[PDB]
Order: sequence, then C-alpha cells, then structure tokens
Amino acid sequence: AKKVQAYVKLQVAAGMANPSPPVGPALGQQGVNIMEFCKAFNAKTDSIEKGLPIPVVITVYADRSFTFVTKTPPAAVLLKKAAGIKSGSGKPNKDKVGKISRAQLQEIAQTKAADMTGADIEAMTRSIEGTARSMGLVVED
Amino acid sequence: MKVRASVKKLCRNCKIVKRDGVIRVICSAEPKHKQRQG
Amino acid sequence: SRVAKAPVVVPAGVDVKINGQVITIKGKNGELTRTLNDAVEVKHADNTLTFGPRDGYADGWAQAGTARALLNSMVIGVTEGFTKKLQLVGVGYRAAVKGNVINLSLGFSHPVDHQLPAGITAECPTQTEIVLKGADKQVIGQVAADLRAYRRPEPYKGKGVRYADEVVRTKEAKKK
RNA sequence: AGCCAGGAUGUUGGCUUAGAAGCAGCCAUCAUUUAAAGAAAGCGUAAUAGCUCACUGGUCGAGUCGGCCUGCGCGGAAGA
Repeated sequence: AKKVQAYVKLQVAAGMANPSPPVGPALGQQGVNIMEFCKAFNAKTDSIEKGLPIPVVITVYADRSFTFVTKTPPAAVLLKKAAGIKSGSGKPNKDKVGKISRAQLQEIAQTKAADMTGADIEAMTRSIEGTARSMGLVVED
Repeated sequence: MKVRASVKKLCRNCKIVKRDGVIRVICSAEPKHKQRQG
Repeated sequence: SRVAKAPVVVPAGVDVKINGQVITIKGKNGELTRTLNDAVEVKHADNTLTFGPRDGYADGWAQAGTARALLNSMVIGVTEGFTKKLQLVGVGYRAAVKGNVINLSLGFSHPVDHQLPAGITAECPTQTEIVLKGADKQVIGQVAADLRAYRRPEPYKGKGVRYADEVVRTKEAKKK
C-alpha cells in the first residue's frame, strides 16, 4: 500500500493459555488495551472460517477504539494439509522429502479464481507457486 | 588493551590505521576493544 | 604516487609571482602572502600548474604531491579562508580573546595563554566557538593545538577542549 | 577509492517462535521505474526509526579487489 499506518502485530501460539504480547508496551504505544482476543478468540475465528486457520490483524481508531480484520488464509496452511498428514513435512530447517505435484498446485490454484477470472488454470498454477519451496517442501516444475 | 604484537581480527566494528610505525585500533560500538601498538 | 601526475588551475583574479626566489600570492582574501623556495618546482607556462623536482635539492619528486597540497591551501588562504573546527565545551569553562592575545579558563592554574604568531587573528564568536584566521593552514591548526594542551573531554561528561571531528563519544551506564 | 547527489514500489510477504517493519533462524533473493536503490550490511530500538551503508548516477580516471602461488623486508625483541 502507498499509504500505510502499520498497526501492531499480535501473533501467539495455538491453544496457548497465558500469552504475553496482549499486555506488552507496543499496545501501550499504539494507545489501546486488549481484553478478549487471545484465550477463547478461536470461537471468533471459527465464526468467519472453519477447518482452516485464518490470519487476523488490528485496526485502531479514536477514543481507544479497535476493530479486527481478516486476511487471505496463506497457501502454506493448505500445503500443510494437502497430503493427509499432520503439518505436511512439519518444521522448516529440515531435510526435504515431501513433494508437491503440479496436480496438487492445481488443486490449491482454485484459491485465485475469484481474482484471476480469465479462465486459464495453468497460469494460476504458476501464480500460486510463490515461495512454494518454504516449509522444507519439494516442488514439481 | 595490553601491549601487543598481534592485531589479527577480533571485532568487525574496529577501525584500523597504521600510525607512527605501529597499528592503532579503536572501536565505536563494541566495548573495551582498543589497541595502541601492533 | 598519484597526485603529482595531475594539474591544478590558477583561479581568475589571483596574482602570482612564481618564476624565481620567493613565491608571492594575493587575491580576494589575502595580500602579500609569501613563501621561500624548497625542493619542489612548479610549471607556470599554461593556466594549469604542475609540480616536479627542483634542481639543486634532493628527493623533491616524492614531495611534489605534498607541495601541491600546501600550494592549494596557499590559494585558499587568499581566496576564501579555512574551515573553523576548535571548540571549548561545558558550563563554567570559556575562552577570552583580545584579537591578539587569547586565554582559556578550563580548571587549571597553568597560564593557558597564547600571544599569537605574526599575521594571525583570533576570535571567539560564541560561548563554545573559537576561530583562527590567516593564510597558513598549518599555523591556524598548530595555534589550535597549543590551545588543545589541557582539559581533554571524557566519555563520562564530554567537558573540555574539542574539535568538530572526534573518535570518542560519551557513554552512560555502559556495558559491562 | 574519493567528492557531491540519489536510499522505493510490489512490502502490512510467507514459515517457525519468544516477539520483531531487512534488523538472531527458514522460503527465497526477483520483477519494475529512473537522475536512482538490499526483504536487506552494520551500529541501534521494546520495534520501527535514527542512521552510517549496500547499490547506481554525475565526476575524475586506468588499472584494481579477495584469495592462490613464489621471493625480500617490518613490528614481534629486557641484564648487568
């Protein structure tokens, strides 16, 4: 974006019960206090996308007011469930063995069709290929 | 500091010059790193 | 060696006497500035000057790039003047100057006084600036280096005699 | 190398985690515009920033940078 306000990021682990960022001094400099966002907010994300982890970011306004907004669920989240195994190959910084076919890329290319409407699937199978070798995954070219 | 005959490399933040025959080393950011002979 | 192979240009309106003993120059900012001959000889047969070894002296070719620097400064000292750099910093310490004789108050029972060399003018235009004027870049550097003989500023408070050019800064509660 | 003049747009990137706008890890490290540029080099901050830089332009100007190999020198160097 040509103009951006760059609001504080609030990433914390799954199923975590006592998080430290939602009381940190960065929210102090943003000028807000967070009450409900990190302990049961799994229900407030399940109320906007199910069976798929969605990213959420803060937007801040006057009178210490705040609103939470969604992003595109990253292709990595789909790749970590594409082969019917837990986290795919798991952690990065790992020996590579798990290979993604152009048929598997063409299954997740369907995520682009609502913006890439020109009805070419081989094109969307390359426009989904951005950093596809992340998470220690192997790619078919 | 110490009187030394080795300069080598020790800190990447050092600034080195040869002055009056000897090597002189001073470091802006990393602590205690200094040399007056080398 | 690099710089003695290349020329320097004579600025318009500058007047030189440069073909025998004693080089004399004048311009916008200095009058009757002269220097005695040494091991380097300058060629004046074009509006650009070049340096080489003077006959009747030794090892002047290794000095030709150095002669160029002193000559360029000898033109600057009669066309525009030099860069001011000397300062005295911290509350309770300040310079005094007659024009003419200069003194520093910097927490010593030493005199810390200078009568000045011939043709040198001294000024102290603020609580922390000192200025030296002349046509020899080395004399206005060395008079400042006698003024920088006591009260060296420390990395705990930074109080004393300093240049506008440093290798030390103050550090508070430092590591450890 | 120097001097002056340039330090973004895609970019609010994705993964892991304790957080991290280059700024300790992992995916990479390209396309675009121009007078002109690293998802980053370093110091630095709670983090950006601050910057000092990487990288180009103009200028000047012809050799030069890091190693490999082969020789000669320097500092290494106190005692009656």
